[PDB]
Amino acid sequence: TQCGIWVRTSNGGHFASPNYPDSYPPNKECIYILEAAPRQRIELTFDERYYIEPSFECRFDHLEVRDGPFGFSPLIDRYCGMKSPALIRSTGRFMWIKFSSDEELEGLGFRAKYSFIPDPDFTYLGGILNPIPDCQFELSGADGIVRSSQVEQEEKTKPGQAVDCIWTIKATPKAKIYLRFLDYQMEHSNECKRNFVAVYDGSSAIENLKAKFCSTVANDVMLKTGVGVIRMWADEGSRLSRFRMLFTSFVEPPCTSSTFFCHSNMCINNSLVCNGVQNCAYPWDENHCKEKKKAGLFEQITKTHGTI
Amino acid sequence: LIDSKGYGVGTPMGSPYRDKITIAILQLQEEGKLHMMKEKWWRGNGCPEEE
Amino acid sequence: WDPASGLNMTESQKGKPANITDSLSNRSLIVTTILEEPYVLFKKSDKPLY
Amino acid sequence: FMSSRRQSVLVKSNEEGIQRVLTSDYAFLMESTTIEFVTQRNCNLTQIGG
Amino acid sequence: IDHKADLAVAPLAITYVREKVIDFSKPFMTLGISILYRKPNGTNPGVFSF
Amino acid sequence: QLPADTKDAKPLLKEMKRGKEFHVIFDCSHEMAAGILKQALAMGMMTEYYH
Ligand SMILES: *[C@@H]1O[C@H](CO)[C@@H](O[C@@H]2O[C@H](CO)[C@@H](O[C@@H]3O[C@H](CO[C@H]4O[C@H](CO)[C@@H](O)[C@H](O)[C@@H]4O)[C@@H](O)[C@H](O[C@H]4O[C@H](CO)[C@@H](O)[C@H](O)[C@@H]4O)[C@@H]3O)[C@H](O)[C@H]2NC(C)=O)[C@H](O)[C@H]1NC(C)=O
Ligand SMILES: *[C@@H]1O[C@H](CO)[C@@H](O[C@@H]2O[C@H](CO)[C@@H](O)[C@H](O)[C@H]2NC(C)=O)[C@H](O)[C@H]1NC(C)=O
Ligand SMILES: *[C@@H]1O[C@H](CO)[C@@H](O[C@@H]2O[C@H](CO)[C@@H](O)[C@H](O)[C@H]2NC(C)=O)[C@H](O)[C@H]1NC(C)=O
Ligand SMILES: *[C@@H]1O[C@H](CO)[C@@H](O[C@@H]2O[C@H](CO)[C@@H](O)[C@H](O)[C@H]2NC(C)=O)[C@H](O)[C@H]1NC(C)=O
Ligand SMILES: *[C@@H]1O[C@H](CO)[C@@H](O)[C@H](O)[C@H]1NC(C)=O
Ligand SMILES: *[C@@H]1O[C@H](CO)[C@@H](O)[C@H](O)[C@H]1NC(C)=O
Repeated sequence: TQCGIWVRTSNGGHFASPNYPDSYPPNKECIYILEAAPRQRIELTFDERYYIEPSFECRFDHLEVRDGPFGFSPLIDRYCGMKSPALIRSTGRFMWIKFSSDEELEGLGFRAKYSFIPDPDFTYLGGILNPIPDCQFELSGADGIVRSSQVEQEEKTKPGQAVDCIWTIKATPKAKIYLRFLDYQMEHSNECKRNFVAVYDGSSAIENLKAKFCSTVANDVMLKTGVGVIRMWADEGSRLSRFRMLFTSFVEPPCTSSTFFCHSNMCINNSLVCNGVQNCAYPWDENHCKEKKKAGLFEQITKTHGTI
Repeated sequence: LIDSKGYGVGTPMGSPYRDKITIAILQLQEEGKLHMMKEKWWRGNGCPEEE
Repeated sequence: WDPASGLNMTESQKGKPANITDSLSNRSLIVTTILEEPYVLFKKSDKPLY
Repeated sequence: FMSSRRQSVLVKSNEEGIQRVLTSDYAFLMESTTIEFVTQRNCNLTQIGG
Repeated sequence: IDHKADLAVAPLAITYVREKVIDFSKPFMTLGISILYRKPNGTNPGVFSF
Repeated sequence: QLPADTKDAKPLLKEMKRGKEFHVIFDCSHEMAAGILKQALAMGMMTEYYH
């Protein structure tokens, strides 16, 4: 609820630290995403008004300017100190800004908006423009099968090359996410430099590598936030790997109306009960359903037995 | 079979004939001579009477 | 040495005389094998480093 | 058995294990001073074994 | 044969042709040819089974 | 070493809290000894642990 301003200027917005230019409060990590509109990129060129607390090798309060979507992204620089930086460009049509904070500080902030309208060079998907790459999946609700084949069913890369696609999971308001791997196979096991699947928590940033799977077995992770992000880095020589996850929104129990209480620190919605697909760890929801009748010799009067 | 032992043509320590008999036994074992020999002497009198 | 350059130690790893050729220890046997159940399998784990 | 069927026959807490013997078919293993507490205050359960 | 390995710890059955080229140790496991067949059931004992 | 130009030892005392250094020998004048303790009370370093 406190990050600052986002202001939607027609090209590039100037971003303020929380409570500009007073002391920004402790334990604040806003995850500012430059949208970086098509046919162009971003060029920040930081302000002269700049004070974020100095550190030995910037292991304290800093400002990551990583060129990349989130988290795992390549780093440009790590800025801490009182000397106002400058000379910021982009190497792609997205850039991510994260501003972390420790518990015992005092500092002012940073300001920069935009400078860039030439056209980029390379043609990743094939053609003239072809972004880097459009797999940003916003899906939510109570449940949904996050499948790996959505990169090919929705056609956002050519067959053969490397893939890097990101699923983002929101949940029902005030809830958590129970991620569950139904199917999970790869082709080069125990090798996280060729194919892996990672899960995030609250943001797609680097803080929340809850689990990085690149081995034969995936397990059920249990997120703490209402935002979960799953990526799949599979390179050129291993595009056969697949996984089919299944998130499930849940609230910690005092269980009430519109809850079911799978007995594993979970309240799930009652739409998830006898859904046909198991949503908890043990199928407590898919139990005491489909309990038809007794018929006996009556319905045995048929084409075979009923003639006799 | 509880244990698993095995017989063998004994040779002195570091004998040249160990490798030439091992090749010779494996040749006899696949042609079927060591099943013709065992069913010649462990054949016995040919029992049971109606089993 | 140069203050805004750090140590430019040449150190070359080349001009040593021909005295020692490396890997002088107990030879690690490269045991070849094939995977077949239940003789040789892959371990079923979640942690990646192996 | 239990290492094979993980997340199937490995419960999360004592309260879920009591509510799984009572409903499903289950043979939950726990401390002996809690079984002598549950059986005395839930008349349809029992202790088998020593 | 090309000395690209040292051991061959595997289900590598000792036969005539392989022994003539490479050298095996004494067998750590002996075996043979046996028969699979379906375990008998007894669901149809005819109709005059009385 | 205390910083030369400024008289704010917050970047020094934060590295001393993080490194778990509870036993400190200050070599200062008494005009600067009163200056560190107001900057050690503004941080959480005037506890029953520190000597
Ligand atoms: C006389 O000399 C020069 C002007 O001619 C002045 O500056 C001194 O010289 C250099 C300047 O480049 C300094 O040397 C390096 O300082 C680093 C300190 O880290 C910086 O920390 C933050 C940013 O992180 C800045 O705010 C801060 O001002 C510092 O710049 C050290 O980390 C360096 O150590 C290593 O760095 C490289 C590694 O590649 C090597 O070249 C080094 O040899 C060493 O291995 C290095 O110490 C120097 O510190 C400056 N002096 C001072 C006191 O800061 C002088 O000030 C001027 N006067 C005097 C009295 O020397
Ligand atoms: C560090 O020293 C090496 C010499 O060992 C320098 O390498 C040579 O530098 C000269 C002058 O710059 C060139 O003419 C040569 O062609 C270089 N040779 C090689 C093999 O690189 C090196 O430049 C020095 N490093 C720095 C930063 O000056
Ligand atoms: C200690 O110094 C000796 C002498 O310089 C080093 O040994 C020689 O290193 C040179 C290269 O610098 C080689 O050309 C010689 O063949 C080395 N001689 C021997 C006997 O090893 C030695 O490397 C140094 N030790 C350490 C730990 O750096
Ligand atoms: C006898 O015992 C069985 C044990 O399974 C009982 O069946 C269960 O009883 C619980 C009571 O808490 C209920 O959830 C259901 O009636 C049954 N659970 C299931 C089917 O999962 C039942 O009391 C008796 N059953 C019979 C056939 O006599
Ligand atoms: C969840 O619960 C609400 C009521 O709490 C119900 O109306 C709805 O159908 C359920 N399912 C979904 C997917 O929202
Ligand atoms: C035991 O059976 C059911 C639960 O399985 C319970 O409702 C019932 O009251 C119990 N019987 C007793 C306590 O006699």
